[PDB]
Amino acid sequence: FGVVFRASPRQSDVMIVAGTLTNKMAPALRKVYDQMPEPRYVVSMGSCANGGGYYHYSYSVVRGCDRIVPVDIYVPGCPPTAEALLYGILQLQRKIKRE
Amino acid sequence: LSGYSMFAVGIGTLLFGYWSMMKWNRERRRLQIEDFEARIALMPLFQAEKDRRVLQMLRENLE
Amino acid sequence: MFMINILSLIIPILLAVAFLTLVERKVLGYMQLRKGPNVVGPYGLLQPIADALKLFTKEPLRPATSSISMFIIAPILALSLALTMWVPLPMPYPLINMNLGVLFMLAMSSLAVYSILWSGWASNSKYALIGALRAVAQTISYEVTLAIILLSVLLMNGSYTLSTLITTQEHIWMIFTSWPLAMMWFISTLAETNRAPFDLTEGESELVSGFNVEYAAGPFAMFFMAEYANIIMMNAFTAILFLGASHDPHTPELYTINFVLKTLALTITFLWIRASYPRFRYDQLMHLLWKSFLPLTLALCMWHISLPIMTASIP
Amino acid sequence: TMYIAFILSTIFVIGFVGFSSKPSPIYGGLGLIVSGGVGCGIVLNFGGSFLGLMVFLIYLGGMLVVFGYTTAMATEMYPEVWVSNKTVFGAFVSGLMMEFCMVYYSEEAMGIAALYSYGTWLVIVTGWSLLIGVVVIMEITR
Amino acid sequence: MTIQSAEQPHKIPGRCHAFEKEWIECAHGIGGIRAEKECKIEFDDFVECLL
Amino acid sequence: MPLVYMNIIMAFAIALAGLLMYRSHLMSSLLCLEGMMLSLFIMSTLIILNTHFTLANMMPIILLVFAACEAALGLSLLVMVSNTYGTDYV
Amino acid sequence: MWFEILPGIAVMAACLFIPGMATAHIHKFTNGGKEKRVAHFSYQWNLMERDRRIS
Amino acid sequence: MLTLLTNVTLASLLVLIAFWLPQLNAYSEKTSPYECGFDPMGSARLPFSMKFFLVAITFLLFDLEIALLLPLPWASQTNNLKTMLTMALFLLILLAASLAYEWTQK
Amino acid sequence: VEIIFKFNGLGDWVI
Amino acid sequence: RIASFLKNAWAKEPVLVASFAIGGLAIILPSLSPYTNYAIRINRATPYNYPVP
Amino acid sequence: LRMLVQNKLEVLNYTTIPVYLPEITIGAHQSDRVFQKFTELPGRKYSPGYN
Amino acid sequence: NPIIYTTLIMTVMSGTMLVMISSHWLLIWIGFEMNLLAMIPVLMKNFNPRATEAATKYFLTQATASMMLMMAIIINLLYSGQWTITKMFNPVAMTMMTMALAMKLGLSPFHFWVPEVTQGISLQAGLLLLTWQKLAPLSVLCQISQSINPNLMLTMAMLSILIGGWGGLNQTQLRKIMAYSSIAHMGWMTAVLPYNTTMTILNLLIYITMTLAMFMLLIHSSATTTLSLSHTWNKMPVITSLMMVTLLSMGGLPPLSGFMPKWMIIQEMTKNESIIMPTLMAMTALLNLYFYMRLAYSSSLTMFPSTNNMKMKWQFEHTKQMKLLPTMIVLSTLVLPMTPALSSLN
Ligand code: SF4
Repeated sequence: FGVVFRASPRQSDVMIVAGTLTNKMAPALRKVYDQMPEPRYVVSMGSCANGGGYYHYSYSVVRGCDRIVPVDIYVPGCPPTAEALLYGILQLQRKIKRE
Repeated sequence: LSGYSMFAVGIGTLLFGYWSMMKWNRERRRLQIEDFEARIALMPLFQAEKDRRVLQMLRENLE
Repeated sequence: MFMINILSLIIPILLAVAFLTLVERKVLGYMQLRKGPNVVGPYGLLQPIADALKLFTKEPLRPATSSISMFIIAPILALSLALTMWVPLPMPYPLINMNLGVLFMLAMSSLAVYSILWSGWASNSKYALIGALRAVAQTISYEVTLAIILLSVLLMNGSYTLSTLITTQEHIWMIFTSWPLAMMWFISTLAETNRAPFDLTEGESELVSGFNVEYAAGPFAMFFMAEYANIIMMNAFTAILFLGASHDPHTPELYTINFVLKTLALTITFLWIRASYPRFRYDQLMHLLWKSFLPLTLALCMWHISLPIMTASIP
Repeated sequence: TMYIAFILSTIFVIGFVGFSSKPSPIYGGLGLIVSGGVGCGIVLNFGGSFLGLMVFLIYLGGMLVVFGYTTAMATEMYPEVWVSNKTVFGAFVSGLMMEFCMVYYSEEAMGIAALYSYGTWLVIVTGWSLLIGVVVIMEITR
Repeated sequence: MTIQSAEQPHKIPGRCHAFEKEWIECAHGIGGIRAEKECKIEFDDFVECLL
Repeated sequence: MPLVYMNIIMAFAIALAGLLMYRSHLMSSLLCLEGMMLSLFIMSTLIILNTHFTLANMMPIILLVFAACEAALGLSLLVMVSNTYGTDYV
Repeated sequence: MWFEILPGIAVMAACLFIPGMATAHIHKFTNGGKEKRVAHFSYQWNLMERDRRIS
Repeated sequence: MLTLLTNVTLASLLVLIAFWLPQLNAYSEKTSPYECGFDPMGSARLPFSMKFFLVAITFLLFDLEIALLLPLPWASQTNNLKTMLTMALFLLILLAASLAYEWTQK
Repeated sequence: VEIIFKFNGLGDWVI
Repeated sequence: RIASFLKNAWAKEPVLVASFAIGGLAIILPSLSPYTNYAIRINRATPYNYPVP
Repeated sequence: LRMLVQNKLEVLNYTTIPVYLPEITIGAHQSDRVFQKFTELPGRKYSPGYN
Repeated sequence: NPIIYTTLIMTVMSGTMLVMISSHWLLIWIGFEMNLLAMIPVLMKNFNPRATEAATKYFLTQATASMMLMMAIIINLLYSGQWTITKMFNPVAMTMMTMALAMKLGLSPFHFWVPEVTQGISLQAGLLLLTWQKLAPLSVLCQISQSINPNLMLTMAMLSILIGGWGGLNQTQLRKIMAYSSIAHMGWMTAVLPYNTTMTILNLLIYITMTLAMFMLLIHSSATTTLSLSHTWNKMPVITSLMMVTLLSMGGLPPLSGFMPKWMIIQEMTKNESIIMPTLMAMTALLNLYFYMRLAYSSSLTMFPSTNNMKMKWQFEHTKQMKLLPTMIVLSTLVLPMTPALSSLN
């Protein structure tokens, strides 16, 4: 589909946020999001960081991934099947195409 | 397979290489030297031409 | 109309680096069983231009900490020399008949990496500086052996002019004569170009995209592009220099038809190397060179100095 | 005519104007790069091509790189650009006005091939010299 | 390695071989001192040969 | 003497004055010295190209060698001085 | 399958094919089929020196 | 010189179409240097190593040597090779010798 | 040129 | 016994061994070859310069 | 280091540093005299092998 | 290890012998150049935080000197197309060859590096620096005495003597003083050089013999700072009682050998008329003498108070005798009624 995982945000755009987020971790996340070039996107993934998901009630989680970055598409799952993810990103393209 | 076979094939490739390269290189040396006779035959009248042409330009510019 | 000849040298090659990228993901894909890019093509073919457009369209930030002048001038030099090295290359007829253009290939190749040094210096980042530095280490460390073995394979063609190097291969090919030097030339081209096992400049997982990081959109496209320029170019260079071919002057085109094969046959191999070996680490990368390649390069060098006298076979 | 060799000499001299002024060694390294390519071009114009490519290779392709190492060992935070001090920039202008006042005012092949057969002595002393220079580098760093 | 002439590979002439040759043939037993007097003219023509 | 030579000589004079104005960390001085070296090289080679004084075609490269050689030495001393301070001439 | 790589690679070849042709014929186009002339040495240039004026 | 100019102007053209095109919003912290997320502990300073120059200098003194190796192909055709040949070997021996000396003084 | 010592002037080609 | 540690070095540092091998052999061999006398002789034969009468 | 172990005065070479504290230092008369006395001993006039 | 140290020192000897042999200029500049590389490391033995910047001084000045020299050679070639030594043919070049050599000798006002560098190294490397390094540049000056521009030479030749004086009255630690002694004698060598080289070479031989005498003595006592020298009168009285004499021979008190240089020099220059210059020169040489005398007062003539700790050291004979020494004393002193033999130098 042409998408290719390349490290270092400056050479990348869309961002996947797989897996549970935590408190200490969050500021680094905001850093990385800020250092991306426009037109940056992100993608919340799983029940993980859509809103804490399983770990919704703990002192160290930061509920949704939404509360630190402006998410685009959500891909609910726990884990989402990789294919449901694939439908996710294709849906992302069907959202860029409307840009 | 066997290690001796490796060196054997390699070194044989080398010597065949040196051999053919020797033949061809010598032959090209011959056609070269013949080309040097060619130019060496051409030369003198060019010497004459450049001669007269120089004295010509020198005269003209002097005038 | 020499200008249109030059333009005719520069456009097709850029097209070639683009499609080189695509081939890279293709073959390197099929080594992995997985198919490479495909969906956008139909055979992927349209991809690289979509890629480049994605880059140049994308915002290329000027970093707050970076000095700007070096930061901009480096990519320029990268594509510059990456293209300029192409000029004196006999295909069959060189665009320029340099009396000693091989040595010039070394000159361009040697100013190449300096751009890397600036690329990592002005980038200001920690990863930038460390990666750039180790990069320059491996590079120079390979240019010495590089130039020596190239010398030793050039004692026998006759002279530094390139076209003659065709003439000296009207039969056997150089490679059968001195393949071990061809090995070392190959690997030195495999490291000088900063490729697969000798992977360090990009660093990758070792240093998250190395020196190249802080560059964003366009300049990144320039270093990327120039890198592939050097890869195909050293490949072509090896091709003409170690693999001769029949050449009828009346039909030059025939020769070229052969030549792009013989060089492409090399470039693919780098990709088929990339799919195969883990990278060396900066110690061993220089260890094998200074300890192991080099002494053979010397012994082979005296040997090749000495054949023409013993064989009475002076070019 | 074109005076192209001469204008190359001019760019050369300003290459030393920005170079001899002393604004962090790295930019001076740029100064010798510019002056380097200009140099090889100038000597190329008389057709001693092999030499111009020696300097364009052996010098610039060698030296200024190793200087691109010394600065890694020296640097210091906030290196100065040419514009970053009154004496440095003052110096650069000081060169420009002078040089501007001035403006207001093959044989080689066998020639160097001779080095081996016909000039063994120099080869001896250069060999010996470089060798013991390596020894000196040892006896300093160790 | 000394001198403009003095046998050079493939007998390539110096650009100013002649004035030099004359000027040196002028120079022997005269030795250094008187030589800067008497041989001056030859050296002069050699100078203009050089520059 | 043709103006070009005068220009290179002047580049030497600047390549010296720069060495002697001599300021802050000394690495600049090894640069300025190498620049000086390069000017002498070029000024030599233009001459040997001029009169076809062929044997001397060997000198410039040999010149270059030792000259580069000493500079190659020079950095090493700087290392040592850099080793105890983080260099400055001051 | 793997053969499907080919559309990707052939496009390479033709691109690289172009300069090799494009220069070689431009020479003949300019030189009138004389297939260019190298002049590595002063002498050969002296032959092109004697020439042009002769025509 | 013509091809040099067309190449450099080409590249510079790519630069200018690279910057003056996306036409969007640069701002602080976006422009802050990358450091794998968390902010840098300090601007780049002194990654000192003797192990840099201890070899890199040796590079420089080999490169000077190969500079002398270059005349060789042409020197090979000299009229008197026995006068030459020793030297042709000689430098290489010293090259090797130099290396050898380094090889084992650690 | 009056500086230091005379610079003969004109174009480079002449020599 | 000196032959024995050749087995050792050949077991240990083969690259270097081959290096000394051809590296020395290239020095000793050439004097042996008769062709060498021809080899210099060929370069007497070819005349870049004109043969003045 | 082995060279330093031999020729012991060297290991002693800095132990007679001149700093001139009143308790250590001695006026010239007493020293000239006492050393004049040291020579009086049978084994000290000359190097040991010669005496 | 000695096996490498000796190769360095021998390649220094070679690096000077080469200057003394070759006629071609390029081999001379090679002679100095090889000399340099082989001179720096030997200054770096033992290695001190101090010694390092000593070598930095030395290298930095020698490098720039060699640079100016090569430039002036190239200019000479440009205006005469030669490489043989002989006369130079362009005064603007010639003055620079004189300058470059003026740094290489350390003559004033180029001199400032020499007192400092001497401070930074041990008396072995020191002695060798003040003797062997003085050969080569003189070895070329004798060859270009024919065309020297005497004004330029006598000015540095004098100023070397004044600076070699005034900077000598001021210091305590001996090495810096030895530096000003040598920097002063070089004025006397390079003074007479335009007029008659054989007198130069004579004076050179005496100077080398002398400074060999001193540095062998300082080695023998391991004295350095003046006070450190002061103690030695009680331990091994002889050698202080001999430093007195060799110092006086530096001073050129007339029975002594060191008078032979000056008194031939005064002769030669006097044939040239030039009568005033030697008078000023000879008068200042006195000023040079005076700190040799004060240094004599610290040492042998008077007894500075001994330290107690010295007593144990009395039991222990000095070792590692330096064979060449006694002759270096004696030749540098008693030889005066053997001046005429100087004509052996023709
Ligand atoms: S999604 Fe399933 S796996 Fe991913 S974090 Fe939430 S719980 Fe763990």
